[PDB]
Amino acid sequence: ASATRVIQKLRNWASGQDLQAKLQLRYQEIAKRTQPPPKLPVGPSHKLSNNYYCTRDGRREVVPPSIIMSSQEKKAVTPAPPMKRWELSKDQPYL
Amino acid sequence: LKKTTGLVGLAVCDTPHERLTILYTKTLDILKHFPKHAAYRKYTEQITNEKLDMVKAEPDVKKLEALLQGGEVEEVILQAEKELSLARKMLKWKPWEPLVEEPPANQWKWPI
Amino acid sequence: NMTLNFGPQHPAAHGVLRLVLELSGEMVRKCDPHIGLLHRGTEKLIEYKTYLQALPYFDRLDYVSMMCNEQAYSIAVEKLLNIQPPPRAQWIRVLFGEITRILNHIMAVTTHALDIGAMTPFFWMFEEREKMFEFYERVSGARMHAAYIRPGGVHQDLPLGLLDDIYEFSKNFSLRIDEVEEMLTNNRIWRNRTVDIGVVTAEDALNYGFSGVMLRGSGIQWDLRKTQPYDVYDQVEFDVPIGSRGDCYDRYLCRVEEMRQSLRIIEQCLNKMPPGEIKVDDAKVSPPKRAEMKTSMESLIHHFKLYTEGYQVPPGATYTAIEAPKGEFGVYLVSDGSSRPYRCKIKAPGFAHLAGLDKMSKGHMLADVVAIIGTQDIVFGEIDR
Amino acid sequence: TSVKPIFSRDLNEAKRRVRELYRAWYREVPNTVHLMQLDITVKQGRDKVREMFMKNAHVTDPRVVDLLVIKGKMELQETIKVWKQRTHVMRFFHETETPRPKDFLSKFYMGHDP
Amino acid sequence: QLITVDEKLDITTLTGVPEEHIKTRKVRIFVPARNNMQSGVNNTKKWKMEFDTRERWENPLMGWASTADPLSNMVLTFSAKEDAIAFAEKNGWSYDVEEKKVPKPKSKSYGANFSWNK
Amino acid sequence: ITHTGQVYDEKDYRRVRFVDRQKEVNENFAIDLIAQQPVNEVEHRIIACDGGGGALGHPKVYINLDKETKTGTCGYCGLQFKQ
Amino acid sequence: SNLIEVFVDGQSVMVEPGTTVLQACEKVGMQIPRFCYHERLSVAGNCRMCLVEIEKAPKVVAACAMPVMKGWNILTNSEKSKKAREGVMEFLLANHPLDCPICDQGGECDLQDQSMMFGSDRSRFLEGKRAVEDKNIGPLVKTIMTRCIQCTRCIRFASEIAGVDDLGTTGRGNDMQVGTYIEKMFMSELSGNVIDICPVGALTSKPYAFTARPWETRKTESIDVMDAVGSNIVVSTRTGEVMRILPRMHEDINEEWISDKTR
Amino acid sequence: TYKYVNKKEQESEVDMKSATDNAARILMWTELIRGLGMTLSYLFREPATINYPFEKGPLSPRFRGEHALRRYPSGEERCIACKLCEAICPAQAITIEAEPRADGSRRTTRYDIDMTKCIYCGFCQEACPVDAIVEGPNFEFSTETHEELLYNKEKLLNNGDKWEAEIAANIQADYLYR
Amino acid sequence: VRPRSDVTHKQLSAFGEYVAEILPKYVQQVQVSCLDELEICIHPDGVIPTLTFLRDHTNAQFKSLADLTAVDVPTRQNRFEIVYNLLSLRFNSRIRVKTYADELTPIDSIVSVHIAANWYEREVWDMFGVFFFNHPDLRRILTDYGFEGHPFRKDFPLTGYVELRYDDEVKRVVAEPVELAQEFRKFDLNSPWEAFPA
Ligand code: SF4
Ligand code: SF4
Ligand code: SF4
Ligand code: FES
Ligand SMILES: [Zn+2]
Repeated sequence: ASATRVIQKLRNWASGQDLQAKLQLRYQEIAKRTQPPPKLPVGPSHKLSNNYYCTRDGRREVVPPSIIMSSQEKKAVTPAPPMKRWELSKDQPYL
Repeated sequence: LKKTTGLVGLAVCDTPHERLTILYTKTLDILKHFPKHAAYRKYTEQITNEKLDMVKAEPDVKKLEALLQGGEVEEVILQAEKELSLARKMLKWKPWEPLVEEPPANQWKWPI
Repeated sequence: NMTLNFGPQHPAAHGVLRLVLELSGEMVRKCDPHIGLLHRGTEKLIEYKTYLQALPYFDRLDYVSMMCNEQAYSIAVEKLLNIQPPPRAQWIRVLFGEITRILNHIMAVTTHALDIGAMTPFFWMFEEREKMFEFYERVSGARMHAAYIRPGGVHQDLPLGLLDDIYEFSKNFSLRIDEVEEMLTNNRIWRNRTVDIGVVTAEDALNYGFSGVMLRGSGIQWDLRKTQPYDVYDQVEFDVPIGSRGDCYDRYLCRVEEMRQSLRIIEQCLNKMPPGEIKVDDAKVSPPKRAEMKTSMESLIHHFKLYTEGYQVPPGATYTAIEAPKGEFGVYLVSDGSSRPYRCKIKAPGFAHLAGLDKMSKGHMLADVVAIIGTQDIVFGEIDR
Repeated sequence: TSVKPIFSRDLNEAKRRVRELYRAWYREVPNTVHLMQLDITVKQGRDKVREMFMKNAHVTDPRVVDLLVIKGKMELQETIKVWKQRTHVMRFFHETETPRPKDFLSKFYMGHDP
Repeated sequence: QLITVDEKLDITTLTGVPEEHIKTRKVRIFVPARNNMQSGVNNTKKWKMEFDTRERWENPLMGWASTADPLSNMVLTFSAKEDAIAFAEKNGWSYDVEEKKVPKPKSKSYGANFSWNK
Repeated sequence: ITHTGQVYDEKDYRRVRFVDRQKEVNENFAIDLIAQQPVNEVEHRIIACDGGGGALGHPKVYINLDKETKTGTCGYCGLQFKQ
Repeated sequence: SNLIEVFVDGQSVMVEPGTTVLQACEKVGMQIPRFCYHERLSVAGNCRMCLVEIEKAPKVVAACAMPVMKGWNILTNSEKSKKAREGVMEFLLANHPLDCPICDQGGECDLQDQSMMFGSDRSRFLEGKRAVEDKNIGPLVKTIMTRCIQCTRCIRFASEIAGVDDLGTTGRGNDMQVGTYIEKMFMSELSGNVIDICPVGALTSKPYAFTARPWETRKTESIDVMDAVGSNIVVSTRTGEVMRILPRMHEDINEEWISDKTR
Repeated sequence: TYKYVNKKEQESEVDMKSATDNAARILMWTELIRGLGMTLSYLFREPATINYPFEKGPLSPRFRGEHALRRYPSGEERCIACKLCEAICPAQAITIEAEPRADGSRRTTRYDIDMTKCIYCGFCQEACPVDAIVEGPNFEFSTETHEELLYNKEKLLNNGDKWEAEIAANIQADYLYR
Repeated sequence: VRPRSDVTHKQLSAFGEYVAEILPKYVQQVQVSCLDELEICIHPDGVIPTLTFLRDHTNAQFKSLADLTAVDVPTRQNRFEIVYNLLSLRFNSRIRVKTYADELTPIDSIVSVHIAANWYEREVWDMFGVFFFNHPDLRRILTDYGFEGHPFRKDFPLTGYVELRYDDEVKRVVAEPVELAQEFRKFDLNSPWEAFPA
C-alpha cells in the first residue's frame, strides 16, 4: 500500500487483478500482540463424581486380536461392500 | 460411444458386452478342471456366473456398469482376464491343497 | 549410454539424489536412482525412544509437510491405545493438516519451476509460506518441526487470536495462487516442458504403488481422506481434483487445485471449530495440566510417570495411513506392552514414486528427468528415513 | 538338520561359485586400482582379495557359503560398476587405523579390558 | 529337496560384526532380578542376554562418560532360556546361562501373629 | 570458584582451555542468595509453599513447623518458615 | 491331598490349604496391587489396597490376609475390585506431599506406579494436607516421613527380620506417625533394608540422597565380598562410578537383604 | 466429490474466428505478454523484506529459541535435579549429576545441555516441575567453535540471568494456555 | 475411548475365512485385530500364490502394495516376520499378509505380483538381511556402499561399529572403530507392574 494511485492502477492492470484489495504485506489487520489472557475450558473427566477411571480407560480394555482359521452354498464374500462411485462436483465440475 | 475412460491408460473397448461374455465364458471353462469341491472353483464360479448372467441380462452398458459395479466397463474386462490368468496360475499352484507346513511353535506369539 | 552420475550436481535437489544415468547423447536410456544419501536411522532410533520422544522424529521424516506426518503417528498411537482425541483437537489437526498441505504444494509447484527455470513464482509464494510458518510458530513455538500434534490431541490450545489471522491469510491466498497461474498454467512454455512428459497409465500407477496425486493425476479416484476418513475430514466437504491425460502438466494442475480445495476445508474449520479441550482427559495417555500437577498428587504422579517412562501402549500392531500432501503416509507401528515401540516402518509416499522414475523417464532428455523429479515431490527425508 | 538349499545343494557345488567370484575379483583388482587411481599395488590388492576369500574359509555349511558369494558379488558390482569411490575401497586396506597388538603383555600394558 | 547339515548354524560370517567383538565378548543369559525398591515382578519375567561391560573413561572437555564398546548398551530380550542359548551359538558369542531363581513358596497366615506361644 | 568448588588444579591442563579466555562463572551463588531471605514467621503449625506465583511456581507442599528448635524449609525454594 | 482347587478367574489353580487369596492369584500369574504385604514379613492388612472380589460374595476380601477356600473365584479385575482400588488410591494420595521430584524413590515407587496402573487420573481432595515432623533416625536412613503411608512394614522388619523392636506406631487418627517415640537412632546391622522395604520414599538412604535417579542406573548383578555369607547384590552404576549396591534375592544365601556394611 | 482438471468437456469445432484467435495466440505470443504484465505489476508493489539487524521478524511468546536455567526471585536456582528433563529429552542432550548441597538442599552439581545434540523440541520446557529449564527467546547464539555450543550450568544460569526479564514475560503470557 | 464399528470386524472377519478357504495350502492363521484390521498369515512358500490371488480376484482386488517390512523377533526361530500391507481401491479395504523368514532361508520375491516391491525388498535385504529369490536387482539401497552388517536387526548396535572422519595424512575420509564421546544413556524404563490381563 502507500502507493500513489497511478502506480496502483498500473499494478492492478498489469496484473489483471485488484491486488490492492488483497495485499500480501500485512498492515494493522494482523491480530494485535498481547491478545487478552485465556481461560481455557476443562474437558470431561473433571467431575468430582461418577468419574471412575475404570469406566473411561480404553487403553487396556483392549483385547488380544480375535483369531480365525488358526491352524492349531456358501456365498462369496468381499473384503467390504464394493466402493461407491464418487460424484462430479457441482460448484465446479470441470476446471 | 463414450469418448474415453477416466483412467489414463485404459482405452474404450467397443462391443464391451461381447468382450466380457468371451472372457467370462472362458473363465468358467478353465474353472471346470479345478477339483470338484475345490474352494476357489465354487467361489469364483459363483461370482463369474452372476457377472455373466447380469452381462447377458443388461443390454445398456451404463446400467451394466451400475449392476456389477466395476466403475467403467473397461475395468471389469481387465479384472475378468486378470482373474482368468490367476485361475490358470492356481491350477498349477494347487493352493486348494492342505497347509504346506505348520508354523514353528511360538512363531505367531506377538507379546515377546 | 555414458554414465553421467548426475544429481550429486545439485541439479534437481529436493535433497541429495545420485541419479546414476546412461545417456546416449541427450537421451536417457536408463535411470537408476541411488538412495540413502540421507538415511539417518529414523526407524531404528525410534525403537530406543518412548512414544512421546519419538514424535519429533516424524516431523523430520518429511519436513515440508511437518505436521501432517505427526498426525499419522498420532492416529497410530491413538488406535493402539483405543483412545480418540477431543473434538476441538480433531478440527485443529484438520486445520493445520490443510495449512500444511498448502505449504507442501507451494513447495512442490514453486521448487518444480525453479528447476524448470521459472524463479519468480518461488519468491511470490515463499512470502505466503513465511506467513504460514508464523501460524505454526504462534501455535507451536517452532516455525517448522513444531511437535504440536501429539498422540492424544494437540499440545496446547490455539493462541487467543490465531483463528482470525488464519482467516485474513486464507481470504487472500487465493489471489496469490491465481497469480502463479497467470504466470505458469498457460505459459506457452510451461506447458511444453511439462505436457506429455512422464505419462503414467492408470493400471501401472496402482501396480508400482504410486498412491498420491500421481495416481489421482492418471484419473484413478482415490483420496484416503474421502475413502477412509481420519479425524474430522469426514465432517468437511471438499472435491478431490482428479486428472486425465495424466502427465507432469495435469498433475501440476491437480496440486494447484488441492491448494484451492484446502482453502475450502480451512474456511470451514475456522467457521466450525468447537469449544472444548485439546487433549484427551486420560492422564494415563495425556500429560496433566501444569496447574493440576502443581496442586494435585495424582497429577504429579501421572506427570512424573508420563514424562520419565511413558504411555505403555497395549501390545498390538497397526498400519494407519493418512493422505499426507505427497501421498499415502503410513506408520506400521508394532508395539509390545512397553512404553517404547518395537518397530515403526514409515511408509513414505516417495519410496514408491522414485522407483517409478525409471518407468516414467524412458527415452527422455536430461531436462525431462529434472521435470519428473519435480512432479513426484521427492523429499529425501521420507525416502531415506 | 533338514535344511532347505538356498542356491547350492552341497558345499561342492557352492565352492564352484566361490571359484567364479575369486576369478572375478582377481580380474577386477587391476582395473579398480586404475579407474580409482588408488595408491595400491595390483599384487597387493590381489592378496587382499585372497585374504577376504579365506577369512571365511572355515564355513562348512552350503547355505552360508551361497549367501556369502551373493554378498560378494554385490560388492564387486559396486566396484566394477563404480558406485564405490576410493574412500570406500581403501577402507578395505584399513590404512589409517593403528594396528592393535594381540600379545597379552601388550594389551596388559594398554587396555583395561582385553 | 532339503539338504543335510549337522553344522551348528553359525552365521558369524554373515552378521557383519568386527572380529574383535565376536571373539572377546562374553554375553550372560540371565532373568533380571527385581530392584528391591519396588515389589512388582513384571520385570523378572523375560530372559535377557547382556554383553560383558567395557571401558567407560571420563571425557576431558566436558566430563561426560565415554565408551569405546559398541555392544555395551545392547540387551536383547528372549522369552525362553533355550531360544537365548541358540542366539549365542549362531552369532558365535560365548554364553554363561544363569538358572532362573524364583521366590520359593512361603506359608503365611494372619492368625499366627496372635500365637499363644510363638 | 564455581558453585561447587570446581577449580581445576594448578597442574590440570583443561586450564589451557581458559588460556586466553574467560572461565564462565556466576557471581550470584544460590547457597548464599537463599540465606539472605529471612525466615517467615507463620502462625500455623503447617503452612504451604506453593512456590510463589501458583502455577508459575513449584509444586505445592505443606511444611510442618512444629519442631520448635528448627525451621521448615521448602524442598523446592529453600525458603524457611518458623512458627 | 492337601490341594484345594480355587479358581482365579476360572483357572482352577490348586493350592495347599492355607494359601492366601493374593498367593492364589500369583500362581495363575496375576499380581494383586499391594502395600504393607511383603513375602518375608507378617501379613498386617493395614493398606487394604488389595481388596478383591471373590465371586458370589457381598463384600470384597483382603487378598493378602484371606485364607482361600474351595471354589472361590477371585474376580481380580472385576469392575468392583477396580473401584476398590480407584478409591483406596484416592486416599493414600490425598494426604501425600507431592514432592516426587524430591522423593528419590522417583521411579522406584510402588505408589505412583500402582497409581498409574491401578488408580485414577485425577484428584478430588480439595481440602488441605497434613505434615509430619521429620526424624533423625540415623546417619544412614533419611526419614522424610511426611511421605509414610502407615503401611507398618518397617515396624515389622524392625521386629521380625531384625530384632530391634524399636520402631513403632505412635498415636491414632490421621497423625499416627511411625517413628521412634524418643529420638534413639535405629542402630543395628540389617538397618539399611528399611530403605529397600519402605515402598514410599519417606525414609530413604542419606548417602545416596540425590546422586541419581533409577531409570539411568545400569544394574549389574554381582557378589558381596565384605562378609563371607557371599550375599547376592546388584551394583547400580551410572556413567561408570557405582551409585548404589542394593540386594538381589538368593533364596539360600541373602533372601532380599544385605548388611549395613556392604551397601 | 471429484473435479476434472484438464478435461475438455467437448470438441469445439474450429470456427474461423476461433482459429484466428488461436493463430494470433501462437503468432503474436499473446499469453507470453500476459505473463510479463504480472511481473511488471509486482515490480510496483512494496518489497516485503526487513532490514535484518535493524528490524526483526516477529516471534511470539512460545518461540523455543535458546535454553536457559531460571532462578527464584530470592536468588535460589529453580532446578532441584529431579532429572526428568534428562529423561524426556529426545536427543540425550541434557546430562545431569547431583549431590546434596551443603545447605542440605537438592541441587545439580553438573547440568550440561549439548545444544548441537539438542533439536529444540521444547519438551524440557514442558517436563520441568519447577520449570527451571525454559526455552528462552534468543535464537542468535551462533558460535565460532563447536565447544562453545556445549553449555554447562554456569552458561545456562548466566543465560537465564540475562534473559530472565523477557523469559518471565513470555511465561507470564503463555502459562494459562499450558 | 475410540468409537468402534463391528460392521468392519464382521466384514473383514468373513473375508478372512474366504481367503483362508480359497488358499488353505498356505494360510496358517487369519486374525482381525481389535482395530478392525485383517492379517492373514501365510507359510513362506505361499508368498507368490496368496498375493496373486488378492491382486487378481474379482471378489478381492488388492491392487497396490502399501508396504513390505520385516519385524525381527530375535527369540523367534524364524527371526524375521515379513509383513506385506495391501490396499484395495475397489473395496476400500486393506489386508496384511505376514510370513516368517529366518536369516539364511530366503523368501520368494513378489516383484512379479507388484513392482512396488522392487525397492522395498531391496530395503528389507539391506536392513534385515532376508534374501529374495528371483529379484531383478537386489542390492543395498539405504546403507553406505561399503557397509558391513544389516542395521535394523535387533542384534546390531545403534551407534554401529564404524564412523567416518577426514584424515590429513591420507587426505581422504577414513573409517575407524566407533569411539563415542557420550555413550547413549540406556535408560531402563519398564515398570515392574503390569496393566491388565492382556
Ligand atoms: S513416594 Fe516419593 S515418589 Fe512415590 S509418590 Fe510419594 S513422593 Fe512421589
Ligand atoms: S516408613 Fe516406609 S515402611 Fe515404615 S510405615 Fe512409613 S512407609 Fe510403611
Ligand atoms: S526438570 Fe527442571 S528441575 Fe528437574 S532437573 Fe530438569 S531442570 Fe532441574
Ligand atoms: S496388601 Fe492386602 S492389606 Fe496391604
Ligand atoms: Zn518454597
